[PDB]
Formats: sequence, structure tokens, C-alpha cells
Amino acid sequence: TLQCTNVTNNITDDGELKNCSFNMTTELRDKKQKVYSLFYRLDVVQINSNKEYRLINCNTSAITQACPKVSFEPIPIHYCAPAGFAILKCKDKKFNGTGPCPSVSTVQCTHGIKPVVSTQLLLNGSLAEEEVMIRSENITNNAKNILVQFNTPVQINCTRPNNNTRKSIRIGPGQAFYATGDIIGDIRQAHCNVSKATWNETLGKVVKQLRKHFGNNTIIRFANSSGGDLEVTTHSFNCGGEFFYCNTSGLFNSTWISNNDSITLPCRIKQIINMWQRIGQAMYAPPIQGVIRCVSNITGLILTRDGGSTNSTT
Amino acid sequence: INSNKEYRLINCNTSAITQACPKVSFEPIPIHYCAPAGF
Amino acid sequence: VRPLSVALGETARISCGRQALGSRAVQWYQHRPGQAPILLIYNNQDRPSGIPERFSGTPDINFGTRATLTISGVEAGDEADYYCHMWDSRSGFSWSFGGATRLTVLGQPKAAPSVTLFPPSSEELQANKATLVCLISDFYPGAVTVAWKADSSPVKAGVETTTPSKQSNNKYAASSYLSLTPEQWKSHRSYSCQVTHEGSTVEKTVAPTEC
Amino acid sequence: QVQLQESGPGLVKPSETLSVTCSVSGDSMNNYYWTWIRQSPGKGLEWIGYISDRESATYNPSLNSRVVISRDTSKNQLSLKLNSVTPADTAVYYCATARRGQRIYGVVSFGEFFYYYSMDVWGKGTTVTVSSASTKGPSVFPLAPSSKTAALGCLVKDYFPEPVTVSWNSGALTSGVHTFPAVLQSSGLYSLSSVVTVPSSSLGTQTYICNVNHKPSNTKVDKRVEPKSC
Ligand SMILES: *[C@@H]1O[C@H](CO[C@@H]2O[C@@H](C)[C@@H](O)[C@@H](O)[C@@H]2O)[C@@H](O[C@@H]2O[C@H](CO)[C@@H](O[C@@H]3O[C@H](CO[C@H]4O[C@H](CO)[C@@H](O)[C@H](O)[C@@H]4O[C@@H]4O[C@H](CO)[C@@H](O[C@@H]5O[C@H](CO)[C@H](O)[C@H](O)[C@H]5O)[C@H](O)[C@H]4NC(C)=O)[C@@H](O)[C@H](O[C@H]4O[C@H](CO)[C@@H](O)[C@H](O)[C@@H]4O[C@@H]4O[C@H](CO)[C@@H](O[C@@H]5O[C@H](CO)[C@H](O)[C@H](O)[C@H]5O)[C@H](O)[C@H]4NC(C)=O)[C@@H]3O)[C@H](O)[C@H]2NC(C)=O)[C@H](O)[C@H]1NC(C)=O
Ligand SMILES: *[C@@H]1O[C@H](CO)[C@@H](O[C@@H]2O[C@H](CO)[C@@H](O[C@@H]3O[C@H](CO[C@H]4O[C@H](CO[C@H]5O[C@H](CO)[C@@H](O)[C@H](O)[C@@H]5O[C@H]5O[C@H](CO)[C@@H](O)[C@H](O)[C@@H]5O)[C@@H](O)[C@H](O[C@H]5O[C@H](CO)[C@@H](O)[C@H](O)[C@@H]5O)[C@@H]4O)[C@@H](O)[C@H](O[C@H]4O[C@H](CO)[C@@H](O)[C@H](O)[C@@H]4O[C@H]4O[C@H](CO)[C@@H](O)[C@H](O)[C@@H]4O[C@H]4O[C@H](CO)[C@@H](O)[C@H](O)[C@@H]4O)[C@@H]3O)[C@H](O)[C@H]2NC(C)=O)[C@H](O)[C@H]1NC(C)=O
Ligand SMILES: *[C@@H]1O[C@H](CO)[C@@H](O[C@@H]2O[C@H](CO)[C@@H](O[C@@H]3O[C@H](CO[C@H]4O[C@H](CO)[C@@H](O)[C@H](O)[C@@H]4O[C@@H]4O[C@H](CO)[C@@H](O)[C@H](O)[C@H]4NC(C)=O)[C@@H](O)[C@H](O[C@H]4O[C@H](CO)[C@@H](O)[C@H](O)[C@@H]4O[C@@H]4O[C@H](CO)[C@@H](O)[C@H](O)[C@H]4NC(C)=O)[C@@H]3O)[C@H](O)[C@H]2NC(C)=O)[C@H](O)[C@H]1NC(C)=O
Ligand SMILES: *[C@@H]1O[C@H](CO)[C@@H](O[C@@H]2O[C@H](CO)[C@@H](O[C@@H]3O[C@H](CO[C@H]4O[C@H](CO[C@H]5O[C@H](CO)[C@@H](O)[C@H](O)[C@@H]5O)[C@@H](O)[C@H](O[C@H]5O[C@H](CO)[C@@H](O)[C@H](O)[C@@H]5O)[C@@H]4O)[C@@H](O)[C@H](O[C@H]4O[C@H](CO)[C@@H](O)[C@H](O)[C@@H]4O)[C@@H]3O)[C@H](O)[C@H]2NC(C)=O)[C@H](O)[C@H]1NC(C)=O
Ligand SMILES: *[C@@H]1O[C@H](CO[C@@H]2O[C@@H](C)[C@@H](O)[C@@H](O)[C@@H]2O)[C@@H](O[C@@H]2O[C@H](CO)[C@@H](O[C@@H]3O[C@H](CO[C@H]4O[C@H](CO)[C@@H](O)[C@H](O)[C@@H]4O)[C@@H](O)[C@H](O[C@H]4O[C@H](CO)[C@@H](O)[C@H](O)[C@@H]4O)[C@@H]3O)[C@H](O)[C@H]2NC(C)=O)[C@H](O)[C@H]1NC(C)=O
Ligand SMILES: *[C@@H]1O[C@H](CO)[C@@H](O[C@@H]2O[C@H](CO)[C@@H](O[C@@H]3O[C@H](CO[C@H]4O[C@H](CO)[C@@H](O)[C@H](O[C@H]5O[C@H](CO)[C@@H](O)[C@H](O)[C@@H]5O)[C@@H]4O)[C@@H](O)[C@H](O)[C@@H]3O)[C@H](O)[C@H]2NC(C)=O)[C@H](O)[C@H]1NC(C)=O
Ligand SMILES: *[C@@H]1O[C@H](CO)[C@@H](O[C@@H]2O[C@H](CO)[C@@H](O[C@@H]3O[C@H](CO)[C@@H](O)[C@H](O)[C@@H]3O)[C@H](O)[C@H]2NC(C)=O)[C@H](O)[C@H]1NC(C)=O
Ligand SMILES: *[C@@H]1O[C@H](CO)[C@@H](O[C@@H]2O[C@H](CO)[C@@H](O)[C@H](O)[C@H]2NC(C)=O)[C@H](O)[C@H]1NC(C)=O
Ligand SMILES: *[C@@H]1O[C@H](CO)[C@@H](O[C@@H]2O[C@H](CO)[C@@H](O)[C@H](O)[C@H]2NC(C)=O)[C@H](O)[C@H]1NC(C)=O
Repeated sequence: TLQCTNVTNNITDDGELKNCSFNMTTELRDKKQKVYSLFYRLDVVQINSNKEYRLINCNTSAITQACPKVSFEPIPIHYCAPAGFAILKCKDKKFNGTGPCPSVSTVQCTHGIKPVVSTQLLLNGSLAEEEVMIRSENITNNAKNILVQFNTPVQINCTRPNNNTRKSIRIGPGQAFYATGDIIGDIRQAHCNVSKATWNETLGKVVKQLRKHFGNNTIIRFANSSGGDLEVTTHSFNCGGEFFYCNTSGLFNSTWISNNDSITLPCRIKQIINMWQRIGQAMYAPPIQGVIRCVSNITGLILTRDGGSTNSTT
Repeated sequence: INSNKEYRLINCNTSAITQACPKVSFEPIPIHYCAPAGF
Repeated sequence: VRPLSVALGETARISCGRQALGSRAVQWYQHRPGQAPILLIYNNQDRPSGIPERFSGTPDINFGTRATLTISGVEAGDEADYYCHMWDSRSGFSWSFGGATRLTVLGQPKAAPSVTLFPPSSEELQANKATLVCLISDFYPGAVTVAWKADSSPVKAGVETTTPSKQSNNKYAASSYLSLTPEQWKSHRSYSCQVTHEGSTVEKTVAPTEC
Repeated sequence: QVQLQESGPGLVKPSETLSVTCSVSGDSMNNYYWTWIRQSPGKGLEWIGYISDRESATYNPSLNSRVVISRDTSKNQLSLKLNSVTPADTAVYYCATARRGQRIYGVVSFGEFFYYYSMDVWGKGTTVTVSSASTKGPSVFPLAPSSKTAALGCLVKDYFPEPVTVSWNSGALTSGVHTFPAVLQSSGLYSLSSVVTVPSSSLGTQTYICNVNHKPSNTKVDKRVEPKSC
């Protein structure tokens, strides 16, 4: 049971951070602990004097914490094959991924592949060639996901501007928990910047490629997502120690037909993570001290389509 | 740790403590290290 | 209030009463008794037109340095109260300017008191009231004692004495009233107001027999 | 050339409506923001509230909503009213303006600035005493100079409460004026004195008119000073 408060700020709200005082335990099994920590609203939930709160995973899955030594940083991985087998690389520039491959070359290992754990956007990966390539297993099915590959990498600067403190509290022997301390100075919130100019041109170079597969002249509209878990509806990824979840809306506010500044997106951080949904086991990501910054290069995309709506309209 | 003085174990603030069960002994047993074929 | 004192020609620095929370806009204010306040530092270092460059506040380097004024070439006219109004990203609206640091600049030369004694007016003596008024001015420091003498003897009866208070010259001034009647005023040969400053006395004596 | 002027009542009985008016001049009233501030004897500075170009007033919650503020777009006058006054409310009041600063640290779109008010233009101020004792008119007498640079003046005696203002020749005499503090008699009444300096030879040619004004008692005395008949 967590006794928490709306975080200290001067009004002008309508929180999400809580000063949480709770009775805890120490390394000595008899004596106990009274401590405070600051938690994001997504890791807890209240229960029904001042309101009381409890963690979100308590009624689902046993929670662990990835120890701060181990990091989450994606490291390029080359998958390799043994003798009597091999790996084949399809190098032809315009390639939709299905059917026969004109350019066939064999290797014993792939290129550097960062196993980026991320959603809605792909970072640091491989770039396409010539036109931006459109790959889908079956495009007549809206349900099947469609993947794209850039010829031009896109820059993004992701930051957690808050200057965090990590409180290491002793639950041991040998156990211990790394909590979040009070922010030092200005209260800001996470965000990532993207150039609007190359963005607008990217959608123009893309919309010319869609008009080969769909219509010679038609209408193309972008809109924000539909619904689901926060790991889908928002953009998940680890930025250096921490897992960011960002609002993507204004990127996709557009309607296209035929013929200087940048953008910014809001973001949220969540520590407790069940990712890959497997129940019975959760994980907690310890907080990282201070302002977090990670720069990413966007090499890919995943999209879905709508439905019948109106015949040959949009 | 600081009536009569109170005490606590030395490992409590360091490492999770186990106990080697009394069945298992510590007695050093002569060991001959060996190598496989081709070596 | 927080006492502080600096010497002449030196450099003085005044810390803020509160402490910074978030990035700050530090409003430094100054106050003199009886006068109106003056803004020196707004937006933590910024200075208006007509303010001396001897005064420098603390810039915003992202926390670190607290809010502190810096006065180079301290002068005798620098004695005043000081308020640091801390506007910042966390405490929000600041309805108080903090504490009060009253600066007193020492090192000043000594003056001699200007004393004059007055008889009751021709019209006041017609009002059945006589108030002996003894005025003192231009003395550093402000330590002065006003004593009334009936002939050669001290008068504690009906002694209304004000407090020496700073003038515009950085010296004090004090008034005193002997609460009396037109009779007692004319009853003694010479009424002497004793005003003593720094061991020396400037005494003005009014005799009713002298025009 | 924006300038300001106040007006006090000068005396009020406890639990009565107190009114002060600040006159705006030199500029318009819709360009900037306005404020008032008070201080009690022995205590420190206290903020009150402010009002903006759209005329909506804002107050300090420490006042229990007993304060009301109004400007006049026509008069160029900024008014004030206070009810429910107590003996501890005797104080000195001012009026000033507020430049509205916005101190930006982070992204403005997130509200990562704040609103900091830095004060620039100020005003004079008046004095009011909250007391249950009735007002007492000042006793004005023209103290006669001596014969032997000299000194003359006028007396202000047994008046309640403060302020009492004195002037010479309806404002024709300036350099050399030294006023002295007003003692507090054991009866709760004050007395003050003022003095002006001139050259030795002005006596009898230049008429010295001491103008005494006690505004709480509305006592305006034009009394003249003349040398002794000797
Ligand atoms: C954490 O935790 C913690 C705990 O701990 C835990 O446990 C342990 C065991 C271990 O394990 C650990 O580890 C853990 O952790 C917690 O805390 C807690 O909490 C709780 C909750 O509940 C609480 O409880 C409570 O209690 C109470 C009692 O009270 C009392 O006592 C206590 C103890 O003892 C205390 O504390 C208190 O305070 C009290 O006492 C008192 O007080 C007072 C005040 O303060 C005082 O006075 C003072 O004095 C001084 C001198 O000296 C000065 O003068 C000053 O000024 C003053 O002030 C006194 O002194 C004292 N005394 C003594 C001490 O002795 C209770 O009460 C409560 O209860 C209530 O409520 C409930 C519900 O909830 C109910 O049920 C009940 O009933 C009650 O109510 C009541 O009722 C009654 C009747 O019956 C009534 O009465 C009446 O009145 C009327 C008038 O009005 C008349 O008179 C009649 O006749 C009558 O009858 C009343 O009114 C009511 N009230 C109300 C309000 O309602 C509760 O139970 C506790 O306390 C705490 N603490 C501790 C234990 O310590 C925490 O929280 C946690 N945390 C987290 C979780 O986070
Ligand atoms: C992703 O994208 C995001 C969105 O783009 C992006 O968010 C951005 O984050 C950055 C931080 O990294 C934010 O940058 C801040 O910007 C603040 C605002 O700066 C502007 O305005 C100030 C103030 O200028 C006054 O006067 C000018 C002109 O006269 C007016 O134009 C202003 O309106 C203002 O007017 C005042 O008075 C008015 C009348 O009363 C008031 O109504 C008004 O409110 C004002 O009070 C200018 O100085 C700025 O110029 C600066 O930036 C330009 C380029 O835009 C440069 O060319 C120039 O060289 C300057 O760098 C600008 O126009 C800044 O205030 C803020 O910097 C202060 O805070 C930071 C953080 O705490 C401190 O580290 C820093 O030291 C600053 O404090 C000093 O300066 C401020 C300036 O006001 C003072 O208030 C303060 O007291 C202190 O000054 C003292 O020390 C200084 C030296 O330290 C000294 O120089 C001073 O003289 C004095 O001694 C910071 O730069 C930015 O706002 C976000 N948003 C946007 C849209 O950009 C995000 O970061 C991106 N992330 C990534 C990963 O990419
Ligand atoms: C979260 O955000 C935090 C705030 O941004 C940030 O931590 C902050 O870290 C800075 C320094 O990095 C620290 O600022 C100062 O720290 C001084 C002591 O630090 C020393 O040594 C450490 C090593 O641990 C170095 O890392 C520092 O750089 C610094 O080294 C010295 O640096 C100077 C700079 O030129 C060099 O000249 C020296 O050679 C070098 N020495 C070395 C390398 O050995 C600390 O002393 C400072 O305090 C003083 O200034 C404060 C105001 O700025 C005053 O309030 C305070 O009273 C001290 O005043 C000093 O008093 C002395 C004796 O009275 C005088 O002699 C000095 O002249 C006087 N100086 C001043 C300027 O007045 C100051 O704190 C921040 O304090 C610290 N903040 C917090 C909240 O921890 C975090 O890193 C961020 N986190 C992340 C993850 O990024
Ligand atoms: C994806 O992006 C979206 C957008 O970024 C996002 O968040 C949602 O954003 C919208 C922004 O508009 C939210 O607000 C909604 O606004 C609706 C429009 O109301 C305006 O217009 C009214 C009249 O419109 C006329 O014309 C329209 C269009 O042709 C027509 O639909 C209308 O019927 C009408 O003919 C107007 O009445 C209204 O207010 C006016 O009148 C009031 C009177 O009180 C006055 O006070 C105002 O000053 C003004 O004059 C306004 O101007 C509104 O209809 C809608 O509310 C209804 O629907 C919601 C949702 O179904 C119901 O909850 C609600 O009870 C109403 O039935 C709403 O207010 C919308 O709220 C946001 N979404 C949420 C959940 O809050 C998504 O979050 C993004 N998703 C992701 C994953 O990023
Ligand atoms: C894509 O987003 C656009 C807004 O994004 C802006 O920029 C980004 C970077 C963010 O900062 C975001 O916060 C910004 O808002 C969005 O364009 C916006 O559209 C709204 C209206 O939908 C504009 O507001 C005003 O609209 C009225 C007309 O609206 C009436 O009719 C509609 C139906 O057609 C009704 O739904 C409404 O209720 C009204 O009855 C215009 O008359 C008005 O124009 C006047 O004022 C603007 C400046 O505000 C001037 O430029 C004009 O000259 C006029 O004087 C507004 O247009 C809002 O201004 C507009 N923003 C911009 C930047 O244009 C766009 O719709 C989104 N695209 C899609 C497909 O959704
Ligand atoms: C987004 O990120 C991607 C990937 O990080 C950028 O895409 C291209 O990345 C490739 C490499 O993956 C670069 O192309 C070649 O890189 C070759 C490998 O270079 C490394 O190994 C060399 C020999 O061992 C070594 O010399 C070299 O060091 C060089 O760079 C160092 C900094 O990284 C620098 O300190 C050294 O002095 C030296 O300059 C590397 O360790 C290299 O041999 C080839 O010459 C060639 O560079 C591409 O240049 C990257 N860029 C492009 C446009 O293709 C992508 O650019 C990023 N996008 C954005 C928008 O930032
Ligand atoms: C900080 O904690 C407080 C604890 O209550 C939260 O305050 C609550 O805020 C909601 C608004 O989301 C209030 O509901 C509102 O009620 C009014 C009046 O009926 C109604 O007109 C509004 O439409 C809305 O329903 C709620 O009353 C209020 N709680 C109390 C006790 O007043 C606050 O939201 C917390 N801050 C954050 C960031 O969570
Ligand atoms: C992917 O591209 C190939 C051409 O490289 C498409 O062509 C198909 O090729 C196979 C040969 O195995 C033929 O049997 C099919 O009849 C061809 N179909 C067409 C439409 O040309 C293949 O269709 C493409 N697939 C998608 C989903 O676009
Ligand atoms: C993201 O941040 C990087 C720096 O962290 C920015 O890189 C700068 O880019 C400009 C040109 O736009 C160069 O002149 C600078 O030298 C670069 N600096 C560094 C340190 O590389 C990049 O522009 C940012 N992009 C966005 C969209 O904000």
C-alpha cells in the first residue's frame, strides 16, 4: 500500500508523478523501513483521509527488476549458419520481399542487426535503395501488416529532460532496490524532435511510390492510431536505461491528393514492463540518474489499412 | 548495532546467506585432471 | 531581519533569503526608510536604464550559484533594507520577497550637532501653553541626549523627547519638548537645553529677558 | 511620462470602510498592469494583488477576500476599498505598476515558463491611522524669531492622528527646510515642529506664511509668522 501525493508544482495542470511514502523492509528481517519514492502514474493504481495507491502488476505477475549492471542497449547482432547450410542475401534494389529474387548472394552471417525493442518505429537499422520500397505479404488484406524501408535515414533526438536521482534501498542481503529520487531543478517532461521539412518531403516521396501500386492519381490521408495497449497505441523503446512511450499524432495529421522549423512529440516513461505480454513474470526498469538523451536514425515503418468505407474514395 | 547490547550477522548488509547442508562435506578429495583424444 | 555591515570602497554581496527551485527569475528589490522601493535586478541579472553597473546579480547557469547581488565600490549611501524576490519554476507565485537584510555602511567621519532653542511664540503664550522645543541636526553618529535645565538644575518634569533619526545627509536629527506652562517657562532666569554629542555638548540657552 | 498620485482619508474608526485612490497620468491605462502594496509599523513588506488589461482582478489569498480593486478607464484613476479595519491595520500604503515577465527555461509549448512580475514604476503614498480616539485639530502658533542666518517657524500641537503637513508662502520657500519628528504624549496626542532657513536681512520685508494642513481633521491654517514686537 502506497501513500502518494500529487507532485509538487504550482497549479496550472488541467501531476502523474507521486511522492509515495510506504512501509518497507530492510536486510535485517525483523526491523523495517519507511521510505519515499517518486513514481510515474502508469506503474501504479489506486485502491478504494488521503488516497492510497498500489502497483499495477500486483494482481497479475511476479515482478522483478533488471539489475542496473545489465543494460537494455540494442547491440548489433549478426545471425550465422553452420556448415552444410548457408544464408542467402537478396540484394536487388527494388524488391517487394515476395516472389523470386533476381539478385542472390550467399553469406554465412547477416549484417549488424541491433535487436531494437521498439514499436511503431524502427531505429538504427538498414536503409533501402533508389525508391522507398513497399513490402507486404498480401496487400489486399488490411489486417496483414505492411513494412517500408527508407533510402534516406531520418534524425530524431529523444530526451528525458528531468534530472533524476536514484535511491538505492537495501532489501537484502544481496538484494536491493533502486528507486527514483526527487527531480533537481526545473520540472520538464520527455519529448523527441523531428525535422518538419525532410518530413514533408518524405511523405511526398512516399506518396509518389504509393501511386505506382494504388491509382495513378488518388487521395491519401494520415490519421492517428485506433486503440490497444499502450505498447501499441504509443511508441515504445529503451532510451539508454529507460523505456519511453510517446504520443504520435501531429506526424499523421495530413490529407494528400496528387499534385523553416521542426516538430516535437510528447513522451512518457514507464518502469514496470511486461513486454511480450507474458504473464506470471513482469520486469522493472531501474531509473537512470539525470537527463537522458539518445539520438536515433529511423530506417523503417509498420502500417495497417482501413476498410471498405466508400468505393474508390480514400 | 547501536539495556543490553544487541547484535546482528555480518553478511546481512552484503550478500544473501545460505548454509551448506550437513550431508555435503568440505573434505578435499584427490582429483586427477584428464585430457581428451587429440590432446 | 538579517543584520549585515560592509566597509567603504570595498565590494559587498547579498545572498537571497530563499533558495532557488527550478530555473529562476530573481527580482532584487531595495528599500530606504520613508522612500519608495527601487528595482535593481530583474530576470536574475537584468538591469534597467539608469542603474549603476556596480550592481550585478546572479545569472542563470542552471542552478549552482544561489541568487546573490554584487556591489563593487561600497559607499556610505548604501545603507538600506534588501529583498530578493525569487520567481522560479517550482515555488511558482511568490507572494513574499523573502527576509530583510538591512545594510549599515560604517566608516564615516564625525560631525557636530547643530542645536537651537526656541521660546514660546507671542501667539502661543496667548494660548496658555508653553512648549520648549530643542532641535538638533547634522551629527554622525546619532547618539544625542536632550536635557532640560531650569536655571542650573535638571528638569525631568514633562520631558517629551523624540528619537534621533537619519536625515537625508546620512546624519541624524532629534527634537525635544519640555511639557510646561507659560508660567514655568518664564519662572527661571535662563532655560538651557543640553544636547550632548560624542562627549561634547552644544547647549542653547533661552532667557526670557533677552529680545 | 507616466506618473502617479495617491489620496488618503487619514483617519478611520475600527471596522469601517477605508478608501484610497491612485491617480494615473502621463500614459494610458491599458498598456500595462497595476498593483498596490502596504506595510505595517514594525513588520515587513506584504504583497496584495494585481489587475490586467482585461480588468480582471487577482488577489493574495491571505486577505480573506476582503479586498476589492477597480480602475477607471476615463478618470485615469485607480481606486481601492477596504472594509472591516482593525487597530493593527494602521499602516502606510503605495501604488505601482507591474511589468509582466515570463521566465522561460524549457519548451514554451509545455508551459515550461512561468509568470514573474517585475515592478518598474512606483508612487508616493499616504498614511492612515485606525484608532478609536476622536480626531484632534492641530494647534498652530507662529513661533517668533529672535534678534541677536536665524530661525522662525510655526508649531503644531495636540493633534490626533497624523499626518499634518506644513508649507511656507504657499510654496514660494524651499531651501533650508528641516522638519522634526512628532513626539507621542502620554495622552495619545502628538506635537510637531518645522523650520526654514533664510538670509539674515529678510525679516519684515518677506511675509512668511506657514500653511498647516491636518487632513484627518481637515484643518488648514494659513497662519503668518512675524518677529517679536521688541
Ligand atoms: C506505516 O505504519 C504505521 C504503523 O506501523 C505499522 O505497524 C507496526 C506494528 C509495525 O509493523 C510497522 O512496521 C508498521 O508499518 C502507520 O501509522 C499508524 O496508522 C494507524 C492507522 O489507523 C493509526 O491508527 C490510529 O490510532 C488512533 C489512536 O490514537 C491515539 O494513539 C495513537 C497511538 O497510541 C497516537 O498515534 C494518536 O496520536 C493518539 O494518541 C494521542 O494523540 C494525541 C494527538 O496527537 C496526543 O495529544 C497530544 O498530547 C501532547 C502532550 O503529550 C500535546 O499536548 C499535543 O498538543 C497533543 O496533541 C495524545 O497525547 C496521544 N495519546 C497517547 C499517545 O497516548 C485511533 O484513534 C485511530 O482510530 C480512529 O479512527 C478509526 C478508523 O480509522 C476508528 O475505528 C477509531 O475508533 C478511531 O476513531 C475514534 O473513535 C473514538 C471512539 O471510539 C472517538 O472518540 C470520541 O471522541 C469524542 C470527541 O470527539 C468524545 O471524547 C468521545 O467520548 C470519544 O469516545 C474519536 O473521536 C474517533 N476519532 C476519529 C478521528 O474518528 C487509528 O486507529 C496509528 O496511530 C498510526 N501510528 C502509529 C501506530 O504509530 C503508517 O500510516 C504506515 N504508513 C503507510 C502504510 O504508508
Ligand atoms: C526540442 O525542441 C524543443 C522546442 O524547440 C526544445 O525546447 C527548447 O528548449 C530550450 C532549452 O534547451 C529552451 O531554451 C530557452 O529559451 C528561453 C527563452 O529564450 C528566448 O527569449 C529570451 C529572453 O529574451 C527576452 O527579451 C527578448 C528580446 O529582448 C524577447 O524576445 C523575449 O520575449 C524576452 O522578453 C523578456 O521581457 C519581456 C517584457 O517584460 C517579457 O514579456 C518576456 O517574458 C521576457 O521576460 C532570449 O534571451 C532568447 O534568446 C536565446 O535564444 C536565441 C535563439 O532562440 C539565441 O539566439 C540567443 O543567443 C539566446 O540563447 C530567446 O529569444 C531562454 O530564456 C532559456 O535560457 C535561460 O534559461 C536556461 C534554462 O534554465 C538557462 O540555462 C539559461 O542560462 C537562460 O537563463 C538566462 O537567460 C534568460 C533569458 O531570458 C534570463 O531570463 C535568465 O535570467 C538568464 O539570463 C542571465 O544570464 C544569461 C547567461 O546565463 C545572460 O545572457 C543574461 O543577460 C542574464 O545575465 C533557454 O534558452 C527553449 O525555449 C525551448 N523551446 C523552444 C521553442 O525553443 C528542446 O530543447 C529540443 N530538444 C532537443 C534535444 O533538440
Ligand atoms: C543534476 O543536476 C545537478 C545540478 O546541475 C548536477 O550536480 C551538480 O554538479 C555540480 C558540479 O558538477 C555542482 O556544482 C558545484 O559543485 C562544487 C563541488 O564539485 C567539485 O568537485 C566535483 C567532483 O565531485 C566536480 O565534479 C565539480 O566540477 C567541482 O570541481 C571543481 O569545479 C570548479 C569549476 O571551475 C573547478 O574550478 C575546480 O578546480 C574543480 N575542482 C576539482 C575538479 O577538484 C561545489 O563546491 C559548488 O558549491 C559551491 O558553489 C555553490 C553555488 O554554485 C554554492 O551554493 C556553495 O556554497 C559552494 O560555494 C563555494 O563555496 C566555497 C567555500 O565556501 C568557495 O570557495 C567557492 O568559491 C564557492 N563557489 C561558488 C560558485 O559560490 C557547486 O555545488 C552542483 O552543486 C551539483 N548539484 C547537485 C544538486 O548535486 C548533477 O550532475 C545532475 N545529474 C546528472 C546525472 O547530470
Ligand atoms: C487522435 O486525435 C484526436 C484529435 O487530436 C484526439 O483527441 C480528441 O480531440 C477532439 C478535438 O476536437 C476532442 O474534442 C471533441 O470536440 C468535438 C467538437 O466540438 C466542437 O464543435 C462543436 C460543434 O461542432 C459542429 O460541427 C461538427 C463538425 O461537423 C459536428 O460534429 C457537430 O455535431 C456540430 O455540428 C461545438 O458544439 C463544441 O463546443 C462549442 O459549443 C460549446 C457549448 O458548450 C461551447 O462551450 C464552445 O465554446 C463551442 O462554441 C466544439 O467547438 C466535440 O463534439 C467532442 O465531444 C463529443 O464527442 C466526444 C467523443 O465522442 C464525447 O466524449 C462528448 O461527450 C461529445 O459527445 C469533443 O469534445 C476529443 O475530446 C478528443 N478525444 C478525447 C478522448 O477526449 C485523440 O485522443 C487522438 N488519439 C490518439 C491515440 O492520439
Ligand atoms: C492539421 O493540424 C492543423 C493544426 O495544427 C496546428 O499546428 C501544429 C504545429 C500544432 O501546434 C497545433 O496545435 C496547431 O493547431 C489543423 O489546422 C487547424 O484547423 C483549425 C480548424 O479545424 C483552425 O482553426 C480555425 O478554423 C476556422 C474555421 O473553422 C470553422 O469551420 C470548421 C469546419 O470547417 C469547424 O469545425 C469549426 O468549428 C469552425 O466553425 C478558421 O476560420 C480559422 O482561420 C482564421 O484564423 C487562422 C489562424 O487561427 C488564420 O490563419 C486564417 O487566415 C483565419 O483568419 C482557423 O483556421 C486552425 O487555425 C488550423 N491551424 C493551422 C495552423 O492552420 C488542420 O486542420 C489539421 N489537418 C487535418 C486534416 O486535420
Ligand atoms: C544513422 O546511423 C547510420 C548507422 O549508424 C548511419 O548510416 C551509415 O553507417 C555506415 C556504417 O554503418 C557509414 O558507412 C561506412 O562506414 C564504414 C565503417 O566505418 C567504421 O569502421 C571504420 C573502419 O573500421 C572506421 O574507420 C570508422 O570510423 C570513422 O567514423 C568514426 C565515427 O563513427 C570516426 O571517429 C573515425 O575517425 C572515422 O571517420 C567506423 O568506425 C566506413 O569504413 C565507410 O567509410 C563508411 O563511412 C555511413 O557513413 C553512415 N551514413 C550514411 C549516410 O550512410 C546514418 O548516416 C545515420 N543517419 C543520420 C541521419 O545520422
Ligand atoms: C490531485 O489530487 C486531486 C484529489 O482530488 C485530484 O482532484 C480531482 O480532480 C478532478 C478533475 O479531474 C475533479 O473532478 C471535477 O469535479 C468538478 C466538480 O464536480 C467537475 O465540474 C469537473 O468536471 C470534474 O469532474 C475532482 O473533484 C478533484 N477532486 C476533488 C476532491 O475535488 C486531482 O485531479 C489530482 N491531480 C492529478 C494530476 O491527478
Ligand atoms: C512481388 O514481386 C513479384 C515480382 O518480382 C510479383 O510477381 C509475381 O511473381 C511470381 C513468380 O513467382 C508469379 O507467379 C506471380 O504471378 C507474379 N505476380 C505479379 C502480380 O506479377 C509478386 O506478385 C509481388 N508480390 C506482391 C505481394 O506484390
Ligand atoms: C539532433 O541533435 C543533434 C545534436 O545532438 C543535432 O545535430 C546538429 O545538426 C546541426 C545541423 O542541423 C549541425 O550544425 C550541428 O553541428 C549538429 N550538432 C551535433 C552535436 O551533431 C541535430 O540537428 C538535431 N536534430 C533535430 C531534428 O533536432
